[PDB]
Amino acid sequence: FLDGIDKAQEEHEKYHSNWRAMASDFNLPPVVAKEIVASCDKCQLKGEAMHGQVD
Amino acid sequence: FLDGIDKAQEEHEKYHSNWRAMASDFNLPPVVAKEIVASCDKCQLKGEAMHGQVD
Ligand SMILES: [Zn+2]
Ligand SMILES: [Zn+2]
Repeated sequence: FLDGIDKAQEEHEKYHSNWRAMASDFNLPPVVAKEIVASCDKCQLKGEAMHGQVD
Repeated sequence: FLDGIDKAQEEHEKYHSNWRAMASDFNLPPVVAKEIVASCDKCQLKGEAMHGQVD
């Protein structure tokens, strides 16, 4: 569980975009791969949340 | 993994807000509990994403 995530966790590269590849590389069910996406803010949120303010 | 999520998965009640309680109830590491939060859109996104449009 946590140990698999530590080795799987790395820089936000192309592997982060395709979480399915990581699950196959470690042969783990999408459950562990999805958690990494949830922890990585870049992989979780796509566009910006609020528009901020109008200048 | 997936089987634990099916039993853990339910309606968005108070348990969904406190994911730590669910992990203790099933004695599973925050990894499985976090995945449920990532899958449940209500638990994942807090406020609204884009402001939509200005009327
Ligand atoms: Zn990432
Ligand atoms: Zn929920």
